[PDB]
Amino acid sequence: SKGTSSFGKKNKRNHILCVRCGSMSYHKQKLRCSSCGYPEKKLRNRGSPKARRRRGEGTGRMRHLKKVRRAARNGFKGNAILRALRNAN
Amino acid sequence: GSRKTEIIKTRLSRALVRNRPIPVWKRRMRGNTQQYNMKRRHWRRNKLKIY
Amino acid sequence: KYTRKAVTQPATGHPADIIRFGACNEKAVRLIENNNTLVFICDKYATKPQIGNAVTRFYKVPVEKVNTARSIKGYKKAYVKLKNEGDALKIANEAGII
Amino acid sequence: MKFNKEKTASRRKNRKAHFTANSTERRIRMSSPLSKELREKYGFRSFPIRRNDKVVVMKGRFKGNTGTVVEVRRKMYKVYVDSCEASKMNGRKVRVGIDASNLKIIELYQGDGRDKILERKMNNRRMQMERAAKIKME
Amino acid sequence: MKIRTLELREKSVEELETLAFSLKEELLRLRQQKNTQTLKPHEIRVMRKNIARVLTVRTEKLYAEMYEKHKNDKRMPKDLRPRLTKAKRMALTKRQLNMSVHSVCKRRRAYPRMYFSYSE
RNA sequence: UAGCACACUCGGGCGCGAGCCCCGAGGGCCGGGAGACGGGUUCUUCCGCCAGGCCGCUCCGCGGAAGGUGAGCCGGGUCCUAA
RNA sequence: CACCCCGGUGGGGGAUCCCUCGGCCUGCGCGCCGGGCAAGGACGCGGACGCACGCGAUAGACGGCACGAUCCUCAGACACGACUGCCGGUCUCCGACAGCGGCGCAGCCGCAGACAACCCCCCGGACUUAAGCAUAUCACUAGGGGGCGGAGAAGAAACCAACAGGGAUUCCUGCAGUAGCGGCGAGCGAACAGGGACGAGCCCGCAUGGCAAUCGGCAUCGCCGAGUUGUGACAGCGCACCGCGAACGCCCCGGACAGGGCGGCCACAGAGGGCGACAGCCCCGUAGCAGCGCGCAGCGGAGCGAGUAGCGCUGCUUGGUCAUGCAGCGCGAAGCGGUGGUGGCGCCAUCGAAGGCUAAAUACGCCGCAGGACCGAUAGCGCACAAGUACCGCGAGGGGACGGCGACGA
Ligand SMILES: [Mg+2]
Ligand SMILES: [Mg+2]
Ligand SMILES: [Mg+2]
Ligand SMILES: [Mg+2]
Ligand SMILES: [Mg+2]
Ligand SMILES: [Mg+2]
Ligand SMILES: [Mg+2]
Ligand SMILES: [Mg+2]
Ligand SMILES: [Mg+2]
Ligand SMILES: [Mg+2]
Ligand SMILES: [Mg+2]
Ligand SMILES: [Mg+2]
Ligand SMILES: [Mg+2]
Ligand SMILES: [Mg+2]
Ligand SMILES: [Mg+2]
Ligand SMILES: [Mg+2]
Ligand SMILES: [Mg+2]
Ligand SMILES: [Mg+2]
Ligand SMILES: [Mg+2]
Ligand SMILES: [Mg+2]
Ligand SMILES: [Mg+2]
Ligand SMILES: [Mg+2]
Ligand SMILES: [Mg+2]
Ligand SMILES: [Mg+2]
Ligand SMILES: [Mg+2]
Ligand SMILES: [Mg+2]
Ligand SMILES: [Mg+2]
Ligand SMILES: [Mg+2]
Ligand SMILES: [Mg+2]
Ligand SMILES: [Mg+2]
Ligand SMILES: [Mg+2]
Ligand SMILES: [Mg+2]
Ligand SMILES: [Mg+2]
Ligand SMILES: [Zn+2]
Repeated sequence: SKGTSSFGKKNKRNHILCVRCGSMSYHKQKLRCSSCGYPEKKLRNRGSPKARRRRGEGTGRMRHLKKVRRAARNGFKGNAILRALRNAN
Repeated sequence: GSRKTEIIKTRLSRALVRNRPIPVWKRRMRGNTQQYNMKRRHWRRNKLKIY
Repeated sequence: KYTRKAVTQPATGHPADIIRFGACNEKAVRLIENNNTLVFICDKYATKPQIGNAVTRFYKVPVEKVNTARSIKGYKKAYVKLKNEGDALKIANEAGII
Repeated sequence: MKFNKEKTASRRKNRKAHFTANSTERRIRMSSPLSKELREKYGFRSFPIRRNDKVVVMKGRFKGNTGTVVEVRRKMYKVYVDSCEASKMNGRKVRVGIDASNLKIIELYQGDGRDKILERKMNNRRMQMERAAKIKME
Repeated sequence: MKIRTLELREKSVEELETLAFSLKEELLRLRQQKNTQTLKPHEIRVMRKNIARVLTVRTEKLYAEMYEKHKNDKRMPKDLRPRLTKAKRMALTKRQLNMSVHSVCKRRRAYPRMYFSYSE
């Protein structure tokens, strides 16, 4: 009753895909992601010290940041076509 | 379950195309230490969390 | 108002972007011969008028109806029925679909 | 001693630099000494080995053999010389991989712009010897 | 590298737009032959890459053209300004940081920097 | 060792191999067929197996290769509001 | 016969030892996010491509420059540039709007979101210690909220002092476990000096009146706007920045010489790594070697700070004690005021609050670099491996295991 019989009724799925963080944590009734806190503007304060190691900055692709490290290393010379045009004048 | 949103089916298709063995020409590459796909997923043993 | 983006990329929606290829399956051959219908595998974001406009542009034949189905294998299968009779068989030999 | 603090004497970092060297560096690490007849002409100690280089084997089983370089493989660092071979079971003759340090170049290939690259190292060696001659003169 | 960049510099920007559309068509004919027949393994590779090569030369010519159009503009387009950093774009200029009030100007003018050496 | 199939039976077939796979016969038994949620390719075809299936398997929800989901009218959105 | 013990061989398992492209620690360097769409995510992208990693419809090397002959499993590609390196392009979609705000504003902009080690502001525990416990302690911590930056904050005295006086801040030393606070219990606990690092000072307001001399915007030397409820000032920057680098032969053993033996050689190079055993001379390297320029102009200077200071009460805080700081409320100043380890009053002494800015010394993770009396696969990071992966949890979250043939020639 309390255990094995009651697990047959667990066919609802409350936490669905979050559109911000992509974890299966967006609640349907609550309309809030339990992981990242969407749709609050700021990110939810992560519930563990390891949660930054899993989900924080640097754990993803860092598509813009890897470009701006490379430009900062070279001195922010920017677009190579426009670099020669500013140098001629 | 035959009624699904667009997001559910795209995630289900992405899980399906992923679920395949290593292509057999990869076993002849040098430095290929992989013999079978350890991330193979069977539908009855391993569940997907696509809700 | 000055333009903020001076250098703009060319727009999408080219017919080669929409159509990946025409299928040579056992089903697709049966649709070419019996139903005057080509089967194209297309981009999954392509709508029915965009797919039909691509077939009229790239293969230069008028299109009666477009049926689409997003496959579970990842792509969008599009069934393109042509207007003129015997014409899908005329396309698939010239296009090399069969 | 190495007085440059910015370069490593660390074994771990030197070993990682050898096995994860990129292809431009792996070409340099596969250098081979010249003969004395090449060193009177070119002057430099060694040069990176290339296909179609004539080579005498200096160490190993094939020591004393001469042959052309028929295959260089940068990953696994192995030079394959013509007439340094071993058969498989099915009679197929396989070239045996020799390290570039065990080969001495007898005749340098000069075809695909390599004569430019040899002369660039030769002239920079000659120019740098002129500067060190003037500095020791002064 | 079937289409070389040397030939693409001669074409104009709209001439490269038609070339990328024509090359996209041939890629669709190549993807047809890959499904129906065999192909040399990198034919789709090569045609995909020279579409990218035509479009890059199109972009590189267009950055050069749009720069000389809006060079002496009051507000250049954001494409043609250097993308430093949002913080570095919002920085005060070196002229603005050197701005000082009149009393700091008169004092530096009336008591300028002296160049001297001491010895005992 | 505890334990694990113990309403089936007979003949035939394919097969290296058969109590269980297939066919025919006999004897019995009970649900079966459509939707949702949930599953996600398990569907279907071809090939396989000396691995998995509380035994065995030539079989399979297994392994491999494929194939398959077509809508103005069905369901949802492009509609309406309920709490 | 079984059973047991000892040994041999074979199993079984993975200890030991040796190894190590990993960790850890320390130092140094860097300190650069975002509507130009970030962090993160979703989905796609390879001829044969699952995972990993890379990438974005220009989707598994697109361009420029440098490099110069391989990449490879097949097929193929390749001096019309393979493999690479550096930089730049392209860079889907979700994710920063009921948006909010500035400027006369045909319009142009900004804020949001990330980062959470360092730093600033607010909020603020309890376990714990007191051998119980309530004040105290833990602790003005943890934690939560907000906000920056490459540092931040602070900062040119309403200061310290009591001397023959010193002279911004920050940091170190030191005062000092001291004065002091404290159920005067447990415990807590500074400051001036002296010495040092580093050094740096400035500004707004009450600016002309023979004329706002000032600024913003534009489609620009002319409009429009701001503004008299008052606008007004230039001393610092930049470029260049290499390619080469010495010196070894023979014999023995061995699968192989880097070993042994003999004989040399180079060294401003005998650091280290690779190479079929342990290499100064085989290779990569190592020691060694290379700079500069361009700027700085003018016109006010006694301006001064109020619902404050202070007092009273309250709450918090502090070592701060008849109040150290902070706040709220009541009262509410002055031309003189504040302060003087902090009761009141008087002296004398010393400063000028209630406006603003300010380098350097100081702190610090990721990351990069270099080191180390560190650990050496149950250790060291959770991860030397398709590790924040597999996997589990409705969820917040939780989180492993797994290294080794050889001359990669057979
Ligand atoms: Mg229920
Ligand atoms: Mg519910
Ligand atoms: Mg469902
Ligand atoms: Mg189940
Ligand atoms: Mg594009
Ligand atoms: Mg449909
Ligand atoms: Mg039994
Ligand atoms: Mg039964
Ligand atoms: Mg059914
Ligand atoms: Mg079936
Ligand atoms: Mg079996
Ligand atoms: Mg025994
Ligand atoms: Mg183990
Ligand atoms: Mg560190
Ligand atoms: Mg983007
Ligand atoms: Mg390229
Ligand atoms: Mg913010
Ligand atoms: Mg404790
Ligand atoms: Mg106690
Ligand atoms: Mg106790
Ligand atoms: Mg107690
Ligand atoms: Mg910043
Ligand atoms: Mg500051
Ligand atoms: Mg305390
Ligand atoms: Mg003024
Ligand atoms: Mg040398
Ligand atoms: Mg007050
Ligand atoms: Mg006084
Ligand atoms: Mg006193
Ligand atoms: Mg002041
Ligand atoms: Mg071990
Ligand atoms: Mg471990
Ligand atoms: Mg449970
Ligand atoms: Zn979320």
